[PDB]
Amino acid sequence: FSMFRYSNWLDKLYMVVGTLAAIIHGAGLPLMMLVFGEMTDIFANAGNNLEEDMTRYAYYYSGIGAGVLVAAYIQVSFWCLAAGRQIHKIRKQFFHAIMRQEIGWFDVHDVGELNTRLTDDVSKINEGIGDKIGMFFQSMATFFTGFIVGFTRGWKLTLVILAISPVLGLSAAVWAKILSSFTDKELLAYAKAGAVAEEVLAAIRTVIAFGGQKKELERYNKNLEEAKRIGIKKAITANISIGAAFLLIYASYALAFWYGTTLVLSGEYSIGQVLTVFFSVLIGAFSVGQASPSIEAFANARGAAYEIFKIIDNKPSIDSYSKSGHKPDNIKGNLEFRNVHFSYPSRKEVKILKGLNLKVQSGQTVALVGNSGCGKSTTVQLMQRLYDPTEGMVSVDGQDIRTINVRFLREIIGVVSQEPVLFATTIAENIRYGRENVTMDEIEKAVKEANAYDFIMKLPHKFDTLVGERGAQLSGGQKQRIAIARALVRNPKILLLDEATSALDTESEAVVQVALDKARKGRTTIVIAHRLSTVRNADVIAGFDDGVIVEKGNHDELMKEKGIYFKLVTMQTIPPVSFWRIMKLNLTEWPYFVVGVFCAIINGGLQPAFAIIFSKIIGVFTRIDDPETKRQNSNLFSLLFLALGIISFITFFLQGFTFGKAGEILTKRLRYMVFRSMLRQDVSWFDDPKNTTGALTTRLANDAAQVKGAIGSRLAVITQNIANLGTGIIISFIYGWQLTLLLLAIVPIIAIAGVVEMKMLSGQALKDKKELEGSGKIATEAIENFRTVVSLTQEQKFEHMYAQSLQVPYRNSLRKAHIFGITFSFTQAMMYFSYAGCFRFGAYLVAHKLMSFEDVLLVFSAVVFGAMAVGQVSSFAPDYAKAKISAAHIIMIIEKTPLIDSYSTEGLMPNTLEGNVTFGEVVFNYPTRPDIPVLQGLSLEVKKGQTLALVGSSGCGKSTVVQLLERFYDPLAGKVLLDGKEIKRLNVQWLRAHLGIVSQEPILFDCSIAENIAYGDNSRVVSQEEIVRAAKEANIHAFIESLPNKYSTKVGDKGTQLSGGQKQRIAIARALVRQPHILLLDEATSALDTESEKVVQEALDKAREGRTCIVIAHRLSTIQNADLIVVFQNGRVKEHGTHQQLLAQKGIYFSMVSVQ
Ligand SMILES: COc1ccc(CCN(C)CCC[C@](C#N)(c2ccc(OC)c(OC)c2)C(C)C)cc1OC
Ligand SMILES: Nc1ncnc2c1ncn2[C@@H]1O[C@H](COP(=O)(O)OP(=O)(O)OP(=O)(O)O)[C@@H](O)[C@H]1O
Ligand SMILES: Nc1ncnc2c1ncn2[C@@H]1O[C@H](COP(=O)(O)OP(=O)(O)OP(=O)(O)O)[C@@H](O)[C@H]1O
Ligand SMILES: [Mg+2]
Ligand SMILES: [Mg+2]
Repeated sequence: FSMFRYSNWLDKLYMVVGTLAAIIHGAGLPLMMLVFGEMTDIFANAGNNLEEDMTRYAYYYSGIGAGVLVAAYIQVSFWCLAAGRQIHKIRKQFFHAIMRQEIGWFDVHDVGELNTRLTDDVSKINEGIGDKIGMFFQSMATFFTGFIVGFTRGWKLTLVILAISPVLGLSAAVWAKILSSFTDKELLAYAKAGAVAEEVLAAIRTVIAFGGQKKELERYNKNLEEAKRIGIKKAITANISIGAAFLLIYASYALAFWYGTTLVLSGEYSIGQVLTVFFSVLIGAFSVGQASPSIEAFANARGAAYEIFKIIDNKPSIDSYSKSGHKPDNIKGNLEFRNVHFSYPSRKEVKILKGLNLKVQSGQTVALVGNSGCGKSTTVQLMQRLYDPTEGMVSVDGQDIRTINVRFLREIIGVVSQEPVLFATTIAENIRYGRENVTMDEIEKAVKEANAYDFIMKLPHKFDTLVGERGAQLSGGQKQRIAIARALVRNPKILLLDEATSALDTESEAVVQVALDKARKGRTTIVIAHRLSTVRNADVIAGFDDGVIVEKGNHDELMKEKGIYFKLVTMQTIPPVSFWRIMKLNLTEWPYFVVGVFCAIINGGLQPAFAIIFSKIIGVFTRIDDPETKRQNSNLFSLLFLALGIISFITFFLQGFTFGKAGEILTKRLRYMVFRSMLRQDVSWFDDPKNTTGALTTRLANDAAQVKGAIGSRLAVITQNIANLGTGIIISFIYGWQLTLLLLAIVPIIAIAGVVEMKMLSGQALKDKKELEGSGKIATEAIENFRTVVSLTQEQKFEHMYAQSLQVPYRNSLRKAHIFGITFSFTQAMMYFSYAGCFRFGAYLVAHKLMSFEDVLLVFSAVVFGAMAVGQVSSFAPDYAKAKISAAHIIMIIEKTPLIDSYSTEGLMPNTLEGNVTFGEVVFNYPTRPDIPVLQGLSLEVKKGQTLALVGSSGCGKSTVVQLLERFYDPLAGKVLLDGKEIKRLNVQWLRAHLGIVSQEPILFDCSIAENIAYGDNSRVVSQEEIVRAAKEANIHAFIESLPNKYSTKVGDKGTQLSGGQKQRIAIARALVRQPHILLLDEATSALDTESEKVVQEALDKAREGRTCIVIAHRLSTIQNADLIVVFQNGRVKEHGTHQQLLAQKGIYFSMVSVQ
């Protein structure tokens, strides 16, 4: 698919113009470098009126700069405009094709997947075809023209440098590869801690219940230590990579200078040729290096566009836009289904359509009946030509549906949905979606007919009341009535309705049926319902039989047939922070920083040195003296580069280690704190949806690289850049003030250029995303509702709406492209103009003997290359912004304290528990929904060694009394006391330990069963004999013994490797491990291996002595086996007493007992 662009041949011309502009820019840059070589050559010749020659050279520079400006502007602007046009056209085509797809197609592919496809794949195509291609062409042109210039102006020096450059390229690529490998290794290493934390957090309730936080913390600490080791290895790898790159480039500089000095000293081509060839070839090498991102982006776009086109290329089986069918004018009611054989393509194996015979005459209110899953609604669905008949015949008025206008057919048949979908627009908007030619008079008549006026009239702008998100504005009965009105507005020839009002309420069903069946003489009707009333009104009713109709007759005929109809009838009855505070790594890295900065400063001083040293290697030739001594002097500088490069390397190496450790240590310590901080938190905190277990895990994981960068990387980059630029500026001022001042006041233009470019890129991205979302609202609202859309045959109208929503931001995109192109062209031409002005001024000074030409080169190179290196390093280190906000979030979380400090040693800790509990007036309001109280201040009490049972209502806090008993919260109002001990005053540790809570679905860590059982008895060692005794008590010791490896078996995740009953028994045994004085069990019986469940319940009862057990269950006999029972009614204790007294009374307990 090398040619994946297919739109607007004129756009092809625009793209070719952009390509030519890219070639021009690429050729231009080394052309500027060659002109620099010539200027240097003339400057050196002047070592003996020069100003004129300098002015001529400056004129050449200005011409090339203007050419560069125009060429870069053309490149970026033309490519971006072409991309905008291409993306607009392809997005329109893609949405239209999606609308064209078949119902089966949309069913097969996930709707969310396709919506995300539209949202993201097109944008990725744009990004990979927008401008990066222009950059690729420009880089290729720069490489080729650099080589051409090097060859033209030199043969030997060019050859040596071209033979050297691949070494540097290979070294850089190899270092990148090893860095990526180390990245993968570090990810895999930390995955262990990640899994540990995920398991712990997923079991936060049980984790806090068993007080095993310490063990999990220790394991996480060990994993974190391993991950820190690997991360430090990665950091040293990356830093040594950068150092090796610096060493290679400086070695290239040194060898180039040595060879060039050898040549020029030999009377060969002058120094200017050396400078031009060296710089041009080096720039070519770096550009061919920079080429890669464009290729990567284009490959990603290749893949995405391949998928998109494959979606587009698929010609559908049914083409709603195709008008190759016959469109009769007068439609006479006559429906024929003959041996309709077919199935759901989703699972073609089944055959729901097992052939069907049915003939309906005109003006018949036919109806279908049958058991759920008999395909009664599938017949109607096929009636709309939503699917195709695998083997059979379907026709209306004696003509095959396939041989008729698909769009016309679908618009000549009206349908009603059991759960109608309504377009998220005004009531008038919804009616228009139903049909635009309503004239608003028949619309009002239909609105009146459907009996939907109260909801419409009450709402603001009665006839134009909008529908909120997902139809929350109107009522379900209102929604059904609106749907019926919309269907009727089309005045179809065949109505197909299912569950008119059989979803939630029947009150509006009477009016709905009255209005629907009222006007059906000229509109044949198919009705699917689930109530006897709707069945009775049927005129001709057909019963379904395995996708076949056996019973066919009226109500009386069906009743006399004694079919399934009669069977049913009888059965029918972002806080901020301070950089000073954030530097917590002081406690750790204080011995580290002093090293790194010292190294970093040296590196900051390394680059400016290269300037002055380089300057001297030029100055040595500019001097008229030029004796043989220079041959020695050149060496004195040449080898320096080599040594200099080593220095450049060496510091980084050291800098890698120290800082690599400094950050790495933090990654450990911070984690070891934050996770702990998370554990020392109340259950309510986790209850917040924001603190989602997965989200908390990710934050615990995806923050090391953020905080490390914010603390260390930011400081290192700031010190390095500051040292480098300050050294350069100060040295320049020492050796020059005029050119120094001009350059210092000119560089900020470049700084503004770069900053504005980045800011414009970010802002344009955000704005484009915003407008794209504005259009995607319409797109998704017209994709998630695809079935009802095709039923409405309004696809074209939604296509026009999306076309408008895209035309709105298309112009904005084009204008943004133009603006970005102009800004980029200015940024690129600024450097050329600055070189022109700086060298013109340098001549204007040296001619007046104000500054040595060597001094001019010194100042220029120092300042400009310092700016370049500073920008590069700044763009190298991790971003401060995201790192800063991540540090803020983690600081907020770690510093945040709980309302109940489980680690607080103070608290009433009586030696022994009395087994007395009294919960009175305890009002429970969950922090998730504090406006929805769950406990109504119920009243209850249990004595020592007393077994109580609950009769709470569904989702009324029946089990919450254990939850509150678990101390996972605090009583909002009222009181709960244990053995006359203040629950608030009771130490959280002691209370949590002394209670044997049993959860409704007790989770277990995926480790050895021995550890899982042992972990319950925290704060002490539980001998294997105690574990065996507990397992026998829970009736699990025998099962474990039969299991190979006994208690050492690696229990599968969530206990999957073991039977659910086995897992519950293991959890009960663990609970019994702590020999709890007061215990709680919640829905532990269910059915649960009814024999095994009964055995477990019997064992628990046998071990109920010497402990008070609070039991919540759905088994009648277990509740009766309790010592006492407490009823619940909206959080109110209706009654409390024994089984006999409770049953005798008229209380809900008797009815519940009679239920089973
Ligand atoms: C990266 O793109 C460019 C590269 C070079 C140039 C101009 C001429 N260069 C020979 C000097 C600048 C590049 C420079 C060197 N040498 C350099 C850049 C990046 C580096 O990190 C990989 C580096 O150290 C290895 C050195 C100097 C900053 C010290 C302009 C550029 O902008 C287009
Ligand atoms: N996308 C689907 N792919 C496969 N089977 C499906 C799909 N949607 C529904 N089904 C099932 O296929 C059968 C089609 O039944 P259909 O609804 O058309 O008729 P019905 O007699 O009114 O039954 P029901 O209303 O209980 O589904 C049902 O068993 C339904 O659950
Ligand atoms: N952390 C929480 N935040 C908000 N609501 C909660 C929370 N935990 C439970 N609930 C709600 O409290 C009720 C659960 O209480 P409880 O389990 O004691 O009653 P239940 O009758 O045994 O429950 P179920 O009918 O679910 O088996 C449900 O409404 C549940 O939505
Ligand atoms: Mg159905
Ligand atoms: Mg419950």
